[PDB]
Amino acid sequence: SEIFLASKRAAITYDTDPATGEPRAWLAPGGTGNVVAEQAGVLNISWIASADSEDDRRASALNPDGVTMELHSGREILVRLIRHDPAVFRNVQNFMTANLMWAANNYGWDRWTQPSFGSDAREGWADFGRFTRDFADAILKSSAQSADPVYLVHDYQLVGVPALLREQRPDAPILLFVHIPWPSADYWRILPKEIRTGILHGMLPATTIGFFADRWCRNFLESVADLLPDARIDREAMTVEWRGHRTRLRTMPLGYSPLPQLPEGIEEWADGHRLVVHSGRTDPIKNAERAVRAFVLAARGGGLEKTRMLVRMNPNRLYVPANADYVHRVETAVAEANAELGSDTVRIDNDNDVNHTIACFRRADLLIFNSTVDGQNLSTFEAPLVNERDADVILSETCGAAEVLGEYCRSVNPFDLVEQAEAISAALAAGPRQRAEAAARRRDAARPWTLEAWVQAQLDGLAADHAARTAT
Amino acid sequence: SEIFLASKRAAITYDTDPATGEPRAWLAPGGTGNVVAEQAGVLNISWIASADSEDDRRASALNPDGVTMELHSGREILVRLIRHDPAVFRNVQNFMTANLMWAANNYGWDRWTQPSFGSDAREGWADFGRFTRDFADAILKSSAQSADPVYLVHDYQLVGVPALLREQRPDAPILLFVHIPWPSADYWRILPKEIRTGILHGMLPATTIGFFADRWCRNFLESVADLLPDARIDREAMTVEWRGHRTRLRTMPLGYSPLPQLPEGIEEWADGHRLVVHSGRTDPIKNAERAVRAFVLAARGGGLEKTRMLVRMNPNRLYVPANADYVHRVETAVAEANAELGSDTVRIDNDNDVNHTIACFRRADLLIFNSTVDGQNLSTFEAPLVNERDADVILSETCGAAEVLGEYCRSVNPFDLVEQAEAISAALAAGPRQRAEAAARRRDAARPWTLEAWVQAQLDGLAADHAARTAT
Ligand SMILES: Nc1nc2c(ncn2[C@@H]2O[C@H](COP(=O)(O)OP(=O)(O)O)[C@@H](O)[C@H]2O)c(=O)[nH]1
Ligand SMILES: Nc1nc2c(ncn2[C@@H]2O[C@H](COP(=O)(O)OP(=O)(O)O)[C@@H](O)[C@H]2O)c(=O)[nH]1
Ligand SMILES: [Cl-]
Ligand SMILES: [Cl-]
Repeated sequence: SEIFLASKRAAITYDTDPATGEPRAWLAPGGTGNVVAEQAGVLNISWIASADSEDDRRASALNPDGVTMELHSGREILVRLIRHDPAVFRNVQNFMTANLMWAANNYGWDRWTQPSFGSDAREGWADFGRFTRDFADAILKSSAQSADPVYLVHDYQLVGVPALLREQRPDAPILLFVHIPWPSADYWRILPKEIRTGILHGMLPATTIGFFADRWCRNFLESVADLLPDARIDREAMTVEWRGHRTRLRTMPLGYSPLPQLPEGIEEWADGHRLVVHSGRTDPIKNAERAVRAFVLAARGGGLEKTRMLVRMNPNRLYVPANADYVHRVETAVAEANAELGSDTVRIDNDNDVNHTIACFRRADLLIFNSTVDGQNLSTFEAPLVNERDADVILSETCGAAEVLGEYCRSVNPFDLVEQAEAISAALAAGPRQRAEAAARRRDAARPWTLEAWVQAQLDGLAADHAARTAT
Repeated sequence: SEIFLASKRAAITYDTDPATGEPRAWLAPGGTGNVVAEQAGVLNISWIASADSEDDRRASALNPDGVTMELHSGREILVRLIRHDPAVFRNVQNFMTANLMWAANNYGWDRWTQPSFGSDAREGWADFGRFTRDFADAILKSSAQSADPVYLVHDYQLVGVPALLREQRPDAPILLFVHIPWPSADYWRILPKEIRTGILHGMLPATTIGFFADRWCRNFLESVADLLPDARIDREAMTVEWRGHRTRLRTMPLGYSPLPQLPEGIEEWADGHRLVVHSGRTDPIKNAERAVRAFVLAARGGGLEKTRMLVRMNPNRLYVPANADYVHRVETAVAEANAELGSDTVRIDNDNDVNHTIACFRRADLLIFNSTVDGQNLSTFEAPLVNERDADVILSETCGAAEVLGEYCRSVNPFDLVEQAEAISAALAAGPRQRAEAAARRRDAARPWTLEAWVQAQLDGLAADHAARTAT
């Protein structure tokens, strides 16, 4: 079985050997390609992604057809980076941020005042076409010798790719996985006509479309039914038929990859106190502002003396106005929490260190993952799995993760400050035994959903859907 | 057949007789009750609504059981106004504005930043319950003598009423009509748990729930399926079964009621120019800001010389921040349109004269009803029916009206400025013959949807659903 994996980025580490000083390049561990390469059915794999750095650009120019990279067990993966036109790639990246598509799939628009699509939306869509073509060409090039290529297409940026693959390769298995939500039909069609229909056209020729959650699958089907009068959907079978394409929709949850010190000052600042931890990158969906306001409402209700709150953020796309504004709104809430509850009750630690975040998970006496919406949210699996304080988890009901862990957490409406405040109070009032037992159940529910099982689900699902599509 | 009609307001005109000077109270023509009273099946009718004025309060106190009011043809209707506790009433009215429920059903929230429900949402919901109880009691009291009462409950404010009527009258036909949209399940859900489920609990005991549009019916069914695990929906039959209640959903479109001078300065200002007219009350859903920006994009494109634009607004609930902000955003756009295109290219006429609005409809060379969303939008039926300039209509695809007239207008995504600009230019470029022919088809499509046909649809639909509910 010859695998061709496309994703937006292939995590490649660039450095010099500490002994020789020679340039070396190596794949990061836990990479999707790495895991796929270890599966039993896989004879070989190539990984196609975008050059997004100067090192990537250089590497791509050095090895245009791709560079073979070694893995443990003597396994190898052919990694090919694509050098897009910079202005195009640059524009497509802004098309993918909360300036457009991110707001579209992650529910960022109020409709009354935003959005208002101008000529920029048309240019962005044109550029997205050129970007999609670049990927399709690279992927087909890489797989030109292969008799029965299997295509795995990951990431929202590559939604246009399946249709182009299918045009050249009518009988190939093609899986598209989308890692973010799919919005309601009424919300999806906020997008300009050529975008709202063109993205569906790009996706449907896949054999299999996977999302992290049932809700996303249903929303996707409703979008298809709403916009594509030629399309026939079946909500029980989770299938679309459209211009002879039969597409199967699947839910394939992911939880975590099985693969330290707290940030400076945090351990002493937190000592002698119960610690509420909210963690997520600097993205408005992570909902930290509301978490802080809820924490304040809870503290007004008392019992929350000797309780502090940490807002751990990983800076990301701060150049996008919605992101910078989110951080600004969070700072405001934190400043106001401190003013009201007393100094240093709430801290933000905003910083990119995965290890610091895991230490925060371990230290927490209460974990809050109260996203406005989330495609899945892996942090809510990771955190209970490493936490050794029997911390309760408050989980928003709109995280894809809630479909798996909702029953084992305090599931909340992420927009209700009162409901969230009451959950904070109850979580902190709960006794050691009750928390110990609930934590154990939570860890049991989270444990099975590993990166490897999720990869196996993709391969198995695609195989079954490939047989079905062939028969029909 | 003894009809009991409940709505939020019964339009009553209070004055003195110009000859005698004696106090006069008379039902406004074209009221819903008036029309229902004229239907063939109807033996008598009572109308229950809220006292919302000093005159109403006084009239209610004078005739607590209700006052018989004469209609043409010697028909009469018993009109009973309810005196609610003022603080409860005042708070329920704010619950019903864009501060809460209006944003819920008319898609006003971005989720990332709004809303954040606090204790006010809980108090608002408590007050809503007291208000709902007031209406149910008054309705039951008015109909206490009736052997087989038929209940027609109109307006969103009365969504809680059917359940209370059903508790006391298990076998009565009850229709609830909702005049505004129903949002996608993911969006409805934003609401606090006790509200999002409590409202469904209140509505479902109706025999029949009507909306102006299919899309609303579907979104309602999805909301039920999403939140009420006990409920069984059928999307083809348009039914819900829940706790022994069988509820039928129906689409019952309304267009217009079959029943002058332009505002000061408008005729002369508009003379020698083609006139683009956008009309709607001061509510963010009417989308005038975007209409103006689109007009500007179109005028940049040229051909739009000797073209002016009127933004006709009817001031409503200006005390609501969303509404005042909308008017503010519209002024800003108009000011900027003039600065760019030349002085006095665009005018706002903001003012409650309904005859004036009709004159604007008649004068228009192009009509724009580009709502972000609209329960139905009757203006888009009225305007082509009175227009005598063969004006094209630009209609948002998110108005319930688009399900009936969409094919006969220029249907647009209300969030796409470019698409809307291109429709403005094409509509103004089109020749007299093509417009004359399109206007005639438009008027033919609009004409059948009268107030009376809509009332007949309700009675017929309810009757059929009552038989069905009885059998099952
Ligand atoms: N690079 C980096 N990753 C982090 C940091 N903190 C947490 N993470 C990881 O980033 C991932 C976040 O994924 P998820 O919770 O699904 O939210 P997402 O960011 O929307 O994918 C988790 O695997 C976290 O363990 C950090 O400071 N830096
Ligand atoms: N009272 C009043 N009514 C108006 C005015 N202008 C238009 N109307 C009428 O108000 C109604 C507007 O209804 P519709 O277009 O469905 O939008 P709605 O305002 O959301 O109900 C139409 O019947 C118009 O003819 C005005 O200035 N004052
Ligand atoms: Cl929606
Ligand atoms: Cl939605």
